[PDB]
Amino acid sequence: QNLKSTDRAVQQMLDKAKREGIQTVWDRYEAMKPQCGFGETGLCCRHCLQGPCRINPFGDEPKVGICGATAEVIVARGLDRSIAAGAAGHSGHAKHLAHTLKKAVQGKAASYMIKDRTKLHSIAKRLGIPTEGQKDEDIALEVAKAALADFHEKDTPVLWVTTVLPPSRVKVLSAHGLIPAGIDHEIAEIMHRTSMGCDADAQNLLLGGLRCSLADLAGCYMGTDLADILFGTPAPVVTESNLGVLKADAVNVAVHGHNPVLSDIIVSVSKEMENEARAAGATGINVVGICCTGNEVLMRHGIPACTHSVSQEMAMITGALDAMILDYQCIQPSVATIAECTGTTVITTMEMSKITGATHVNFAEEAAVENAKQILRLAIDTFKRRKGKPVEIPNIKTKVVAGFSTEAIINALSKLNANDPLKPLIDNVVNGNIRGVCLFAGCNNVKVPQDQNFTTIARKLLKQNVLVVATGCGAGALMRHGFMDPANVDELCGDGLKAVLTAIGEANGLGGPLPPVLHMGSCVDNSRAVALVAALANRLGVDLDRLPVVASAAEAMHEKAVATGTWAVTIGLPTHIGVLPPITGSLPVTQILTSSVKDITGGYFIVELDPETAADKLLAAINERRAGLGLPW
Amino acid sequence: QNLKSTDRAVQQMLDKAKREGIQTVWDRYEAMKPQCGFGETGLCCRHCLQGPCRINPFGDEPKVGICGATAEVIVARGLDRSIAAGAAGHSGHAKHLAHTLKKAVQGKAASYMIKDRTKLHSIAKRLGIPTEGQKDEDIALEVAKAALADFHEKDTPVLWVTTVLPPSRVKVLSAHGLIPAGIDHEIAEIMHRTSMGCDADAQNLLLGGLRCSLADLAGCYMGTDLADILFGTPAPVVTESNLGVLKADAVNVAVHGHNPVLSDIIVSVSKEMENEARAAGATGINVVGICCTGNEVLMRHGIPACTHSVSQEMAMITGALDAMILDYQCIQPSVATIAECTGTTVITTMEMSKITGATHVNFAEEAAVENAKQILRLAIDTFKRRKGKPVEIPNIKTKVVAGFSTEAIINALSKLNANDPLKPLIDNVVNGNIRGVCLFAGCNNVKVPQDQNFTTIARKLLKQNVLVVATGCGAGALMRHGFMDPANVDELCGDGLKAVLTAIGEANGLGGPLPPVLHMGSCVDNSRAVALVAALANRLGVDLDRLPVVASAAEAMHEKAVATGTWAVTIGLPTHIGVLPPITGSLPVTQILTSSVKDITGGYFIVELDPETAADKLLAAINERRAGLGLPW
Ligand code: SF4
Ligand code: SF4
Ligand code: FES
Ligand code: FES
Ligand SMILES: [Fe+2]
Ligand SMILES: [Fe+2]
Repeated sequence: QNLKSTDRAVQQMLDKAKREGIQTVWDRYEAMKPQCGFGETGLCCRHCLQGPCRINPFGDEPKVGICGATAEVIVARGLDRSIAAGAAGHSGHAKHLAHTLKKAVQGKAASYMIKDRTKLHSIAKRLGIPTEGQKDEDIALEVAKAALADFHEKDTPVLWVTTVLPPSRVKVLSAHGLIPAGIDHEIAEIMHRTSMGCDADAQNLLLGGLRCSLADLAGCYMGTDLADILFGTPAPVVTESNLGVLKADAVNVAVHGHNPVLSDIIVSVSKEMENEARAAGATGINVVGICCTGNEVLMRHGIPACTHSVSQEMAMITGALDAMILDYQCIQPSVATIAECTGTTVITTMEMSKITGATHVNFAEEAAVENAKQILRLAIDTFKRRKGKPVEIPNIKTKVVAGFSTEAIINALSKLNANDPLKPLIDNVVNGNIRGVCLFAGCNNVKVPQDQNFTTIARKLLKQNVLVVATGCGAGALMRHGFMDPANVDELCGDGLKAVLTAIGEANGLGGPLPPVLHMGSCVDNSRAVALVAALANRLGVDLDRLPVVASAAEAMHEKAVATGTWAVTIGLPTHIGVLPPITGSLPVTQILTSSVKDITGGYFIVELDPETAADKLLAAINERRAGLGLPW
Repeated sequence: QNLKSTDRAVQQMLDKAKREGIQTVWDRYEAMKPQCGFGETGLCCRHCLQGPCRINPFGDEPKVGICGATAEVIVARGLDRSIAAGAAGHSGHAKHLAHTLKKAVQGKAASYMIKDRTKLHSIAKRLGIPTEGQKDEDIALEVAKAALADFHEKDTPVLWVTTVLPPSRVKVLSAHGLIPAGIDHEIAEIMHRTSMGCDADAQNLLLGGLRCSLADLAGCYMGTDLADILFGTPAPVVTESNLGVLKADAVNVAVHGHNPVLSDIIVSVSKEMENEARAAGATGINVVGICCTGNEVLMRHGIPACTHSVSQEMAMITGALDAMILDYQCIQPSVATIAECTGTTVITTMEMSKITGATHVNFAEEAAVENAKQILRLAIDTFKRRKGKPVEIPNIKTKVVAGFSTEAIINALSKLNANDPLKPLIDNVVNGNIRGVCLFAGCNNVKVPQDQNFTTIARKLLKQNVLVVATGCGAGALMRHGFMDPANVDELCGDGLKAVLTAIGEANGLGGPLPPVLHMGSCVDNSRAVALVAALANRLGVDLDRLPVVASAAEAMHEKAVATGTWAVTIGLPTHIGVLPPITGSLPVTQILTSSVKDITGGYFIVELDPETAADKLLAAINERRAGLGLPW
C-alpha cells in the first residue's frame, strides 16, 4: 500500500477497503491504465464536432488538426481552457463570499457579520474606499460592491490584481497587456479565443492564459480578504491531523469542499447542539476537516484535519464518519456510492454542485443556522444507527501548529523588531540563516504516491535552511507527516533555519521554535503568500522576480492548481510542477512556459517529476536569485 | 470529389488542389481516420491532471473515472463546456459591438454612427429605457450600457432573454431556474461546476447547460440588435453566390469571420479606393463574403458570397483571391499556410485572434478608415504581383435574393394585411398552404458531404409546403444550390407554399414569388427567427412549444452551433442535429436531451444522421404541433 500512499493511516484503510471489496481512487486508476498518450501529451482536441482530432507525438499522420490547428495551437488552447476553469472555481468561491458579505450588512443574513473590522478598513484603504467618518456597514457594502465589480469590465482594471502587487510589477504586466479587465470577462474571452477558428498563435494564446491566471489570483485574494472580514483573520493555533482525530464515541462530521460560508456556521452550531448530541449517546459533535474547507476551519478555529485530496474516501472506510457535509470543488463523486457501504450520510448544500445519490440540503445564508441544525440532526441520526458496530479508526495523528496568516507572521516577527517587522526576516536571508522561501501548494494526485513529492522536496529544502510555507493539500501532506510540529525542528531543519525559528518562537513566549513549515491556509490563501512576498518586495525596493522565492505544486491535480502555477509564473516566481501537464506534445509551448516567459515576467515553470531532482532545481533557482542580489549562497 | 462536397465549384477546386499538392480540410480529415471513439461518444475527460480518463462504451473496465465520475457526469460536463464556449463566442461578438456603439456616441469613433434610429428607439422601449424627450446619442448610450450590464449579475436578469421571449415562456423557464443571471456569469459558472469534484448529477448539470444556452441566445439577440443600430436593418437584396463571383480582372478581397464592425467599413472604403485600384490595373475592388461576416454584408449591402464554412480554402485555390481579411471564429488556421502557395495575403485584425504566419493589422474603431486603407493597399499590392498569372475561377454562381430580417418579413406580409401583418401567414398555416416553419442553421462539417443534408432535407420540406428560413452556413448551403432564386419556386415548392410565396411577392410589386427559402442572416441572426416566432406566439396567445416550428442544425460543427441548438430546445422547439454530438456514450443523457426535456421546456433534440429520415422526423414534429392546435395535417 506504500506504493499508493506514504500515509500510514491511509495504508491501513486501504487494507480494510480491499478486504471489504470497496473500490477506491487507486483501484479506479489501475483500471484506467494504460492512459491515453494523446491526452497525456496534450495532442488531442475536441473543440468542435469535426473532432476528436489527435496528433501523433512522433511518426506519421495525423500531424495536424482537421481545421489546420497545429500541435502548438492545440496544446496552448487546452492549457488556456484549464486556466480559465481554475479561475472560474476560485473566483466563484470569492463571488459567493462577496454576496454573503453584502447580505450580512444589508440585514438579510444575521448569522454573518463583520468579525474583523481592522481587516475591513485595511482592505477599504487599499482599494481607495473612504473610511473616514463612515459606518462599518457602509464600508463593507462598498467593499462587497467593489469585489463584484471586478468580475466585469469597468473604468478600472481588476483591483484585486492592481492593488495587491507592487507598482513595478503592475507596470511590467501592463506593458505586456497582461492585467485582467474583469474576472468573468477574461474567462469568457479564453473560451472564445480557444474555440474553433479563432486564436491560432501559440504566443498570443499563452499571453491570454497568463492574463486569465491573474484573474485566478484576483479571485484567490478576494476570497481570502472577504473570508477574513466575515470569519476573522487566522492567528496561531494548535490542533491535530490524520484519521486518528476521529472518535468512535462521538458524532463525527467532516466538512469538505472549499467555501467556509457553510463550514464556519457548522462549527458554531455544532457547539450549541452538544447536549442534543449527548442525549443520543454520543460524547458530542466532533467536526473534522477535509480539503480546503477543512483548512479554513483549521486556520480560524483549530478544527482537526481528518485527511486531504486523493485519500478522502479513507475517512469513510473507518466506519466512524457519520456525515460528510459538502459544498464544492475537489470532492470525489465516489463518496456518494461509498456512503452506501460505510453508513455515512453524504450531504450536498450548493445548487450548482450536486451528486447523484447524495442527500441535498439547500443552504441559504438567510437560513444558515436552521440549515446547520437540519444537517447536524441527520448526522446524529446516523451515529445512532451505528451503535454497536465496530469501527476501525487508525490510532495515527500528528500535532499541527498552524494559523500563519501574513498578519500573524508579521506580528510574530514584530516581537524581534517592532517598527520594522520584515527586517529580521530579511536580515537572516542576507546572512544565510534563511536561504530563501518555498511555497508548497496544490493537490495530491493518484499518479504520485501520496505526499511523497511534498515530503521528499521539503526535507531537502529544510536541511538547506529554506523557509517553507504551505497551503491547501500541500499543507495537508506536510501536516500529516509531522512538518507542522515544532518538536521536529531539530530533526528536519538546517542550523541557520533552526536558529531563526527558535529566535522567533522564543520571542513570542514559546520556549520553543515555530514549526518547521508555516501553514498559510487554504488554496485561496496562496494569496496570503503573495501578500507576504509583495510586502518583502516593497520593503526592499525590488520586484518579485529578484527575490529568492519559489513555488512547488509538487503533486498537482486540479485545474485550479494549473491556474495557480501559471499566476505564480506571471508574478515572477520559479514554479515547480511535479506532475506532467499536458504540454509535452509541443516543444514550442514547453519552451515558452519553461524558458522564454522568463523574458516576459521573470518567472518560469520547472517541470520535474523526480522529487530529489526537483529539490535540486528549486535550490538552484533560489541560489541564482541570491547571486543576482549579490548574496553568498 | 462529389463524396466530399456537393458544390460543383468546390469539386473543381478540389481537383486543382489535388494536382498542385495543396492539402485541404478533407485530406486532413482522411488522415485523422479512424477517429477516437471515446471522444466521439463523449466518454473521455481531461478536466484534471489525473486524467485522461476514458470509459469503454461497452465491455469491461474502464467503467468509471478516476475520481468516480460516471459516464453520465462525464458526458454532461463535456456538453456543458461546449455550450459555454459557444455562448462565449456569440456574446464576445455582441460585447464588441456594445463597445463600438458606446464609442460612436461618445465621439470616439466617427466612422460609426446610429444608422437605424427607429430600431434604436424600439430596442430602448423593449428594455424600458425612456426615449421621450431624449437625444438619440443618450438613448444609444443607455442601450449600450444595458448591453454591457447583461454580462454580469445585477438587480435584473439578462434582459436580452427576459424582454425577447413571451412572458409565458419566461415564466416556464424561471420556474425551472433557467433564466440567466449574467452572460459571463453563466459561462464562468459552467466552467466551475464542470471542473473536477464539483457538479456530478446529470440532470443538474444539464439544467445549467440549458441556462447557459439562453446566455448564448442573449448574445445573439444583442449582436443582431446592435449591428442593426450601427449598420442598418436588412431589407430585401439581390446578389450572387459561389466562387464565380470572383473576378480575374479585379482586386478580390474576402471578408471572413463574424463581426461586421470591420467588414462594414471595408465595404465603404473599398468604394472610395476604386481609382487607387484602377491605377494598379484592376477594374476595381471586388469585396466578397465568407462565413458570417460575409452574410452580414450580404444582408445589408448585397455583397456576393464567395463560399462558406468547410470549403473556405477553395476560394484561395482559384489563385485570384488577393486578400482574406479576418476577424474571429470559424476561420480554418490552414489559410495562413495555404496563402504561401496561392499568393493570397491573409490579414488578422483582432488582438485575441491571430494566426502564425498571417499579417496582423491592429484594428481600432477609432482608426477604422485608416486601417481599412492599410489593409486594402496590401490587397492591391497582391493583385499587382499576379499580373499575368493564370487563375482558375469556376464559372459557377447562383442568383441570391436575401435580406429577410424579421422587420422585412413583416413589411412584406403587411402588403397583404397592413394593420395585422402576421395574420396572412397564420391564415395560410391554418388552411394548410403553409404546413409549418423550419429554420436551417449552423455549419458544414467535413464528416458530411458538403451541403447534402441541408439540400436533401430542404427539398422534402418544401415539397410538403413548409416555409423554410435559413441563417449562417445553412443559408450558405441553400444559396449556393439555387434555393434563394425565385426562378426555382415552381421546381422546388409544394402548390400551397408556391401560392403564398407568389401572393406575397406580387403584392410587393415583384411579378414573381419570394424565393423558396428566406435568408434571415448570420448566425447571431438566428435571433431574428426567434423574434419572428415569438411575435407569432404573442399574436396567437400561445407559447412557442405549441407552434408548428422546428429547427435543423443539419451539418453542425462549431461549439456555437451546439449552444444554438440547445437554446432552440430550451425555448420550446423540436431541434434536429445532423451530426453526432458527443452524447451517445450515456443513455441517460441522451434520453434527457431527446425526450424528458420535453417535460421541462417543450422542445427536444432529434439526433438523426440520415437526411431523408431527418426530414420525415421534422415533418412528424411539425404535424404533431399542427394536431395539438386542432389543425388538419
Ligand atoms: S477545432 Fe480543429 S483541431 Fe479541434 S476538433 Fe475541431 S477540427 Fe479538430
Ligand atoms: S475530473 Fe475525474 S474523470 Fe476527469 S480527468 Fe480528472 S479524475 Fe478523470
Ligand atoms: S484521443 Fe485520448 S484524450 Fe483524445
Ligand atoms: S481517449 Fe480519445 S478523445 Fe480522449
Ligand atoms: Fe482546494
Ligand atoms: Fe458564424
